[PDB]
Amino acid sequence: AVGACVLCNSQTSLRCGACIRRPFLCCKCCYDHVISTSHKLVLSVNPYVCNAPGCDVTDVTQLYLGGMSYYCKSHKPPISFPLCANGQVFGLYKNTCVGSDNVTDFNAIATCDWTNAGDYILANTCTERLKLFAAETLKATEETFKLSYGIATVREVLSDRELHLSWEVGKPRPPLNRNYVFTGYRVTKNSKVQIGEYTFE
Amino acid sequence: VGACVLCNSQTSLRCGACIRRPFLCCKCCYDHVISTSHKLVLSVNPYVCNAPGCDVTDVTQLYLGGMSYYCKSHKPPISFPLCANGQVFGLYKNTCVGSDNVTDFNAIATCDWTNAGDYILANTCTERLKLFAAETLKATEETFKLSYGIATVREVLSDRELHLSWEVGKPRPPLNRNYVFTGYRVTKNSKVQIGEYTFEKGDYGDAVVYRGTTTYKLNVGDYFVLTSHTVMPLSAPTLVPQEHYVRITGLYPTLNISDEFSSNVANYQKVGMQKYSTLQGPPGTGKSHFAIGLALYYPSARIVYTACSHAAVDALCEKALKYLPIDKCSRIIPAVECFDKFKVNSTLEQYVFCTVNALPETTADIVVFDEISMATNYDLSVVNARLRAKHYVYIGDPAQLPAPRTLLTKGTLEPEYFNSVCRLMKTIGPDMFLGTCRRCPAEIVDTVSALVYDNKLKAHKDKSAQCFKMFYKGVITHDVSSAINRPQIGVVREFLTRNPAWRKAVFISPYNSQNAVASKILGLPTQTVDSSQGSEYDYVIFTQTTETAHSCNVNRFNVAITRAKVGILCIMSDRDLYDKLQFTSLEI
Amino acid sequence: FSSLPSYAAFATAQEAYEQAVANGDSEVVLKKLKKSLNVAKSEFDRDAAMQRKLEKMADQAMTQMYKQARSEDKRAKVTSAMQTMLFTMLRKLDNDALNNIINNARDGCVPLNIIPLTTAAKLMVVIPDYNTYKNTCDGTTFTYASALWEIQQVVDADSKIVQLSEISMDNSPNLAWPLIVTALRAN
Amino acid sequence: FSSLPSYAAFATAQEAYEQAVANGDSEVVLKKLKKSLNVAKSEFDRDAAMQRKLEKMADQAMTQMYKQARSEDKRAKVTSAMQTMLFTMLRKLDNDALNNIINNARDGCVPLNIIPLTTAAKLMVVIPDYNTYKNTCDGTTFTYASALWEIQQVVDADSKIVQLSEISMDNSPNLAWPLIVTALRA
Amino acid sequence: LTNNVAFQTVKPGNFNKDFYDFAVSKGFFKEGSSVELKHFFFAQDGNAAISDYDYYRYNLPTMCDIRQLLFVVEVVDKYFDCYDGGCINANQVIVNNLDKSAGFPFNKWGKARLYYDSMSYEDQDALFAYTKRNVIPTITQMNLKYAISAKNRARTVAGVSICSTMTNRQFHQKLLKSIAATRGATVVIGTSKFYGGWHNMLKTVYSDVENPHLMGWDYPKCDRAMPNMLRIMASLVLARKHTTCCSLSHRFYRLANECAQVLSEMVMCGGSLYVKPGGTSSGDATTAYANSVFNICQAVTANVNALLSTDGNKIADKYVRNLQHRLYECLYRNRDVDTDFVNEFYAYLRKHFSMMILSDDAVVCFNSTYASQGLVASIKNFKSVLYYQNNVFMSEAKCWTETDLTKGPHEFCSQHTMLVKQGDDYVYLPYPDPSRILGAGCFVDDIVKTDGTLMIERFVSLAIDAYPLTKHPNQEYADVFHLYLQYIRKLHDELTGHMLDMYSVMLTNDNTSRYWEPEFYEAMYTPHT
Amino acid sequence: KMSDVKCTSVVLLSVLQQLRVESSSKLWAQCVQLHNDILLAKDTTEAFEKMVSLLSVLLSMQGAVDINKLCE
RNA sequence: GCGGUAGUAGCAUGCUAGGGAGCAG
RNA sequence: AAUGUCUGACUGCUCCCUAGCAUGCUACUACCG
Ligand SMILES: [Zn+2]
Ligand SMILES: [Zn+2]
Ligand SMILES: [Zn+2]
Ligand SMILES: [Zn+2]
Ligand SMILES: [Zn+2]
Ligand SMILES: [Zn+2]
Ligand SMILES: [Zn+2]
Repeated sequence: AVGACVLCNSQTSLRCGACIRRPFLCCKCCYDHVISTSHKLVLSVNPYVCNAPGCDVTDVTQLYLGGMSYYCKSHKPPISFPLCANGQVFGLYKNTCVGSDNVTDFNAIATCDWTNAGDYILANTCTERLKLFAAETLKATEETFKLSYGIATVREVLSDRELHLSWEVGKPRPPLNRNYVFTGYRVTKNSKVQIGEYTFE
Repeated sequence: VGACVLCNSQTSLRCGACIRRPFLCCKCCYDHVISTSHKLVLSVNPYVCNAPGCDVTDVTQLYLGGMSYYCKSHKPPISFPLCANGQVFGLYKNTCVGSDNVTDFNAIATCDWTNAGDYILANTCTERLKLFAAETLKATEETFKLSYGIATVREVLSDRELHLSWEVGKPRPPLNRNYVFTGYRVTKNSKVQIGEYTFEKGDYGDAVVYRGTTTYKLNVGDYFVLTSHTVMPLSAPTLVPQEHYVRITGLYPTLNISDEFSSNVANYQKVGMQKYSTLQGPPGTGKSHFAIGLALYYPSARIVYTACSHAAVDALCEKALKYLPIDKCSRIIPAVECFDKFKVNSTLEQYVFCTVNALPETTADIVVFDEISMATNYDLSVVNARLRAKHYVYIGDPAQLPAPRTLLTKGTLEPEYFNSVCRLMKTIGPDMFLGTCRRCPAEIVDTVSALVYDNKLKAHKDKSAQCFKMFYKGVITHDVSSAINRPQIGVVREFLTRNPAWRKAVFISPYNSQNAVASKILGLPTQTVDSSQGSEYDYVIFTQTTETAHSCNVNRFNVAITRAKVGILCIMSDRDLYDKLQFTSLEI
Repeated sequence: FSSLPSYAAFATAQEAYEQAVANGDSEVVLKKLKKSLNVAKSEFDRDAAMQRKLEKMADQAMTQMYKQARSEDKRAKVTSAMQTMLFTMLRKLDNDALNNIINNARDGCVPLNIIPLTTAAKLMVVIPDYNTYKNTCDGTTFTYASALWEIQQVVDADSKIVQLSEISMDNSPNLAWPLIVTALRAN
Repeated sequence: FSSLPSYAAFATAQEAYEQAVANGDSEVVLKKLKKSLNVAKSEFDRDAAMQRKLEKMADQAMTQMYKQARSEDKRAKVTSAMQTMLFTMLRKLDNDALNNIINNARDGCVPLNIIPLTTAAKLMVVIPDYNTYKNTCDGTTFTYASALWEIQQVVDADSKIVQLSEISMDNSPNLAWPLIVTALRA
Repeated sequence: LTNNVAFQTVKPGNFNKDFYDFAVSKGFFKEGSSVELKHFFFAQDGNAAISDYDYYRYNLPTMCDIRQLLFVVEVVDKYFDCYDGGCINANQVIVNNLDKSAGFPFNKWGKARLYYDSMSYEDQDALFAYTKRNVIPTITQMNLKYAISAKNRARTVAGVSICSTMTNRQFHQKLLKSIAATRGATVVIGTSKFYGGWHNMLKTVYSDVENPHLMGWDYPKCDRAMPNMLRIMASLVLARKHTTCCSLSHRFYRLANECAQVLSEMVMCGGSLYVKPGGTSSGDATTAYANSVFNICQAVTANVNALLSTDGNKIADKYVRNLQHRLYECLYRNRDVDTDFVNEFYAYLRKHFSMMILSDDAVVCFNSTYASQGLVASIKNFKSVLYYQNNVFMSEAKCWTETDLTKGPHEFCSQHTMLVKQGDDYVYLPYPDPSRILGAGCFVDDIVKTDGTLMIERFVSLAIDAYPLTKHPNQEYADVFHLYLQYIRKLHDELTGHMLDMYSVMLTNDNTSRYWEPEFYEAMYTPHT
Repeated sequence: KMSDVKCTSVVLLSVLQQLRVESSSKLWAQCVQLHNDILLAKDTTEAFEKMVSLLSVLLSMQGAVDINKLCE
């Protein structure tokens, strides 16, 4: 789980898990990602959480590196230092991590919603790694959006070509289009089998 | 802990700044440190002041205060100078001899090996300094030419896991055990070493593993200068004690001889009449014939044949395959392809075929060393080490191409300086001679005999009327590491269009990319002079592209012109070799 | 540990100490100076040692997490190795004969010890001596497991080829003796 | 731990303390030479301790590198140590048959199989030139391994059966030197 | 599996000439003497592995007398009610030496460290839960041992894959460790023989019998001839401690897994797979304990046969007939258990037949007149029982017998016992066989143990083992120990010599002088720490 | 004395095995047979004749140049 | 004049861990 | 050109070396009451 920062490409094993795709951020880059936006969840190869039972505090800025684990302000050991210090989050490669200031468009893509044109405008006019990241994020978001849809039960099978299909209750029905291919499911009682893929018109 | 490499008196000391770190008795170490640039001595502990940061590596500035070593500005009130009384503070101080002419090694250590005079120096001392010069010459090669190494660490990861980085563009040497570097941490101040360091790459870069001599903390601002490093120490003689025998000592000659080797029965006997023999066999004179006739004349003997390249060993293999029974011959291969029709790798054999680097450790009746031309004193050392035979045969011809001395840049090694057996072939001369050139035309044989054979090479086949020459300089163009003469290649193209029967001819040139562009234009087979040594062709086209000591080398020209069986063309850039060449000249 | 704020306070305390003790003035001076040395070494009793504990804990956590990264790396590696081995082993069996003898099984569940007894193609026979070679691997073909097998290569202990001629009653005590006979399913 | 400047310090402390206890001084002066002599011990014990630690550390490093060098250099040379040990043992045994065949072999007579033990079971031997034949094969008998053998066939290097009486000192050059004898046990 | 069968060979040992020269210099190894060389490093040729795997042909199907078996299983279980067992999570197992082989096919990618280090606790607990409902057959590999001995048969040990041990551990470790930490029981696994342990063990086994004699026997081909039924019985007796952790189907599936993995599974001898007919595979997760169970079973069966095969009218005591009469009742007439009978019979056995059991190696202190009359079991009963229930013939040249109860055991765990006065009382001590110690001194595996300079530690260990010889009334015997001490002295001296030679340092302090002085050694056998 | 025979037989088999003799098959079987027979013998004479029969193997090959070590 | 805490060194016992070895079934 | 790898079971006990931690014991110094 060690890789190069998606902005400065110095070796790193840092990710902000609150961002949906979890990209490799350097120490400076991850610090900028966590102090500015809503991604208050950072993880290296091991999670950064107050390892105290019952204390489920999330943000790293309120964590302190203890004996072997990281603990909150409260259940802190007496001998402990924080994990947010001098603009670098505590992780691998602290000294060779270079970072930069391109955190602007980074927060822009990491905080966008793709419901407007301007988001796609920026996603087309950003840096190479930023462009691939924007593509990845918007594909994941449209996948989750399509999965936000649901089922469609058959009312009557007129023929192999004509279909009487009603869609889910209280659910925005998917329009009659070619892209949305539907996989079918017929349970015996007991064992729902995939009966194939089907297109509508 | 060892013996004074000059005096044999037992030494516990090694010469630090010296490339091989050898053993020198207190007196000899004294002499070296006062007569050279070597001021560092290595014993159980390195000799330096142990006050924090005191980098006093001058052997003459240390004083044994208390139990640690000290400079002047650090020695406590109880001490004395090491470098004093003509000897050094070293174990076995009483039993020290002190060599008389340390200037020998003093010059072998502080040279560069790029001058031929240093090679003369190596060739012209005792056998001990001969093997010492061998080790130090191979060490100079590897430290210069053969691969390299400085790298600066990026950051520490664990006790044996470390981020590195060489200098962008600097030779990045392979990571092996036979590659170690001097670990230097410079505080500001304190150019102190942290020991010797080999490295290896793991399963992810650049956090690599390292083995360190010392156990010090490795800081992030460190770097590892490549050291004068990797050879194999030599402890084996070179030219065994020559003992002429009045009888065929230990050989039972056959009761029936064949006509092919009947030309050499007195030759084989005279091999049996001595500890070792050296024969001068010109190219295409039946060297392999003689070599197999050696064993065919003494059928009840155990013989081992060796040569430098795999190609010559394989040539002797096929010659044996023709004349020696397959069941009794054996090809030895190292862990590249070569012979395999013989039983691969069989030490308990009557006929053993192995290259000089792949020799096993056993005895024999005779070891016939082929390709004496490419032989060096290291090769003689290793062949005397790995094999113990009552007789040796050094077949070849020093007038042929030698082993390349790449680190050599200025000067020319006379064939007397290729080795010491070749030296004896240029002093006492070859004990024998293959006086029948059954490969080259009368023109080429008289040429090579008047050139580098003293009119002594006899022409078997007569004037073929096809050995031609052309004095044409052409335009000498140079690409990265060769020389290309396109107008020379042009007159060669005109010859091909004029001589379509000469489209089968072998293009020869003193270089590789001239050969390459010729092939790109001529299409003919283009080989170099060294690669053609051991190969004979019907028609040859030699285009001396340049006139450098390489292209005009009489050994190189000799062997290249001997490559012809029927005819040869020579587009000559030099006039000397043109007139010395007795061929049928042509108009441009 | 030298650029430390508590160490800077320690340093200015020692400085005031040496200064106001070099100009020897009163006993109150020496008293305040000794108290200041005490508070200064109180600063540098912790700022000199507790941070070494911070360092040791950071280093042990870092080393442990490096080793954990190594654990997961070798994990992925052995995973890849296992799956490639499974695939390459599978790609050698799927003769339709196997599918056939499975279809003719009423439930798909057959015993294992008969799969190579029917669907396998190559045979290897190990024979201790000559007399056993006589009873079972004779001629260039023989019948075992209700099929015909055409003999195709023979070897001995050192695995050196032996033609079918050398297996004479009298040549026999001249070879190693567990001889390995490879055969092929006739058809 | 004598070669110490702290040794001089501590020794001066002991001497001054002895002067204080021997001169009949007052109560607070001996406290100066007790608090300073005890800080002196708290520094001298400490420096002697650390120096003996570094010493024993270097010592165990030495014993470790010595162990390593010894082990590796011995592992290098087993292939010859074993042979020399074997032959000193064989010489110390001192039996007639062993020495007989070792001397025959160092001359040139080697078998071509395992020397059998029953009265049947042939035995082959290589003879290098005919002198040893004089010292050995005398008539139809053959003495090898201090036991008696009946010659049954001779042959020279070119696989030519050679009659018994055929061999002699005069006709000796009329035979390939490595003769071969096939005898049985008496 | 692959196209050519592999032939494995076994090399010979290595000779320590310096020690041999020493020992003959001090007058050892005399002709006709008692101590000598009997333990060597026997070499084996090609088809050694298969010629030893072939020894399974002594395993035959065996049908057991079901009723008497159903009774003796209860008594054996009662011998086992002082411990505690049950499943444990993955984060409580204790693995010593995580650096051994992992069986076949796993050994192609590292040792057990890898698999025990690449599977989180979730995966291990999931694997357990899985085998509690399924069956996973495995492959077993056969390896050739290479160690000193006194009989020139090859010896093999089976290496079970990681999938078997990784789960058998979580199933059995709690009960196993509870057994290995109890003192004064019948099973004496885990009881160290040093610091008086031998004395306590002997005193406990002695334990209040009336007219004590000793006795010890021997099973021929123990691991290859054990029939399947008694192995299954042993596994059930071990699993009996699981009444609450597991449910019923779970226990059956665990039994099925253990059977299909260590009782009759494929074996990868040579380079091909065979079929193991039966009997234990000595290398699984629970060998010594199951062997102990099987041993106690055979002992109880012999006692039962002895008591039932004796005439009733000849019995004098009324209580003993009552016992024999009601024993026939509870064996054949009854149908289900009767706890009080089992209890009082177990107590009867504990009074007339005390036992000391390590794996298949027993010592019995029993009444002598009862035995003569036929109220407990003598050797003949063991012979008959082994014949009809184990398919072997126990020759009587291997079953010793002792009458004076003061010269211990004759032999137990290959040690002899001697009664020596130490301090101010009379204690028991164990002493090995001298030829064994000398052999161990002369013949070593690798050629770095043949340079005494580097390895004095093993001579210290050997001397610790050889100490109690000093108290022997013989005379060569004590000379063994004294020879070892003088050797250690010689080694230390030559080592300092060498060190001063190659470098010039002399060691600052040694504290090694306590190794060649005989109180450091005798400390081990008298009682404290 | 007999112990000396057993000991030198051990050393001899070790030398043979390290001279790659186990590559060949039937020969190694015979050598192992003789070695294991010598280790169990009871009287010196027949042990000596097995010893000579087994040494004949090492002598029959040309890997060890005895004319060197027989220098005393 | 005492107590206490903090430090440091020395020393011991024990527990865990890591490594090397020996014996036993 | 590579590099690299070769069969070692389950237990139990014991000795030796090193490391860590805490604890425990003792001394030296410091502060405050
Ligand atoms: Zn984020
Ligand atoms: Zn970054
Ligand atoms: Zn918390
Ligand atoms: Zn000298
Ligand atoms: Zn020098
Ligand atoms: Zn200095
Ligand atoms: Zn359970």
